[PDB]
Amino acid sequence: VPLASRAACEALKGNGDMVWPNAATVVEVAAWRDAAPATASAAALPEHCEVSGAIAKRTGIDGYPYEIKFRLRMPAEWNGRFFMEGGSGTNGSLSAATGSIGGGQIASALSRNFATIATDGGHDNAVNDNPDALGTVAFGLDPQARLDMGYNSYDQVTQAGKAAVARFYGRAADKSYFIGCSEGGREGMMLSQRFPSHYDGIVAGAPGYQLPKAGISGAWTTQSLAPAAVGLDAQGVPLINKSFSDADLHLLSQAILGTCDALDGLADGIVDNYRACQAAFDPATAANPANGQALQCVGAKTADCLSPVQVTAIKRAMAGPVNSAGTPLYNRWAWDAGMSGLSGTTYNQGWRSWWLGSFNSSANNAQRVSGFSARSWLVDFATPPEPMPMTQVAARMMKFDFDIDPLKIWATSGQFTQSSMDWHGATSTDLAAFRDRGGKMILYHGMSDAAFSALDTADYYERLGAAMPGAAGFARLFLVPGMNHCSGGPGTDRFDMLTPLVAWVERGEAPDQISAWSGTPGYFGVAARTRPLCPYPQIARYKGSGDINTEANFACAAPP
Ligand SMILES: [Ca+2]
Repeated sequence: VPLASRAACEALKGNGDMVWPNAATVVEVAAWRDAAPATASAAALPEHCEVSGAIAKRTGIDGYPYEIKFRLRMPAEWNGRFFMEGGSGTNGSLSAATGSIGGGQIASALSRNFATIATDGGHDNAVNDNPDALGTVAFGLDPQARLDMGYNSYDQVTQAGKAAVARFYGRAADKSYFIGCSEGGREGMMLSQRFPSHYDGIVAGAPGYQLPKAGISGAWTTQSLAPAAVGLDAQGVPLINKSFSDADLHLLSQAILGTCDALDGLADGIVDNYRACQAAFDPATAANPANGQALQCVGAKTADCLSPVQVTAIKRAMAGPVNSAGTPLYNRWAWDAGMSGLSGTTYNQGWRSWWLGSFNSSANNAQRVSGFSARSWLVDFATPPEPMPMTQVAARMMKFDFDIDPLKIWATSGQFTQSSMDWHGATSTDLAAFRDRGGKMILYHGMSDAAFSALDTADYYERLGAAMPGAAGFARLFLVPGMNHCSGGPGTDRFDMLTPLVAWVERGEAPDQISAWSGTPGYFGVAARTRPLCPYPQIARYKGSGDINTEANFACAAPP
């Protein structure tokens, strides 16, 4: 049976000789795939072996079925590297598994002759959909499905993929790479902390390393925004979406650019000096730079000012949750131009969908008010889980208690033997074993992400530098001004993180910069804008002359 062959693939399927690290591995599919042509939306895919199946098929304490699904793609002609893509939301879907590299790239890892694997995280959105437990978050009712969503799925699938690669090619992967954003960023940080030898290079974008506190931020932003809300929904809950119109947010963005844009030495619609900007900008006293007057309404509301009740609300929301002792429960958020943005008539919805939701609606549709995020908190991250009908959820965020409810992400209860911060949190700065075997980590984060605070990622990185002096030799953070959650918004949101990760791990060449470019250069009225991403705490500084949309006219440097 020759290696890297149609027969080697088929043989992975019986009483055949394949030895899985987990004896409860079942292969459903082992198929040979012809090389696929490039399309408008994807690079050409090489000829490869597709293996799909499931690990640890079992019944939950909720009577639902559970398994850890995986999909593995092993090219006939292999570059010797193994690649795993991270998830998003609460997972539950099995992707095509060509190896997404994020940063809006056309190319998959499979398109570069990597072996590629993905998992659903140990539940299935089609089968683990419980109308009495808020839908696709229903996995949280099973304790093991929690541990699988947190850490165990990624572990079992990594071991199984590497075993499948070793058998199919008759040698082990020279190096292994993981790339994820959001929940996938949490997974990459979890891997560096709990499974240091699983991956040699990790890219962790907009990482939910404190994901169980998102619901607490969410409750807070909701309660903070309820006073500026106009009108009610069917259940009598204020319409958080009506707190700010798209034009209102655009004004907020224009006022932030007014005080902050030029602090990097260049008026360009981009706040490169995020730190000077947080020191300098207060919506209660800043100028609307169009009419020279206070951003905050002196009299009645107009198009060209925001009301006191609105300034109060957004300020309280961005400061972040505290309990009655005044202990911070998450973190504060960065003022940035990416809270809105204009391309043609189109208003950036990227920022507002998280806390406010769509202005144009009879109902609340915010992620953190009534959407997936608030539901996930109640069923997945609170112990014990609080299932309820979907229409009670927004009310529950309004009547959330910052002294009782936050304790529940630290709590254990009956069969829930680990807290959500135990199994989902990835807060450890003990990365010595990762560092010392030659592991490299690239973190990136959009400054205008409303899912997770770029400044919370930065504080993790400060705490990593303090615990492990010299940390920049193995881990670097690239903050992206303007960028929303993983993509979108008025910034250079597009980049190839994979090439510089491979260079760091294999050649020891640290990224002093990473080229990025805007997916919507409409926001700056140009056809193209390219800029260096800079390693924290460095920022992009214009050299003094040249086209402002060209990366060669920018250096990475310390802030003034
Ligand atoms: Ca600027």
